[PDB]
Amino acid sequence: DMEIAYPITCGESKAILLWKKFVCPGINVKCVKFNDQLISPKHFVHLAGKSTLKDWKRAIRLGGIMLRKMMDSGQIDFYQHDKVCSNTCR
Ligand SMILES: [Zn+2]
Repeated sequence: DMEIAYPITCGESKAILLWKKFVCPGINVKCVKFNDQLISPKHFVHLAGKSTLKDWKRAIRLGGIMLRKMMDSGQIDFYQHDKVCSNTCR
């Protein structure tokens, strides 16, 4: 079908989050398309220059809002988070 996704940013860098690939705990999961390469949020954040924050969920933004908040709202949280979790996402 279609690849559900969301446009995201980090610093002045733009990328695309493939939502169904966004699986807990997300940090090292290849779910971000950046320059036609599928990479992890940790790598995207590093390349965007925000690794010094030590909080990828706050470094990445969706519509200007910290990804952390969109995740906490339940509207854009990890795919199938209620059943698939590492217990280290918090
Ligand atoms: Zn989790």
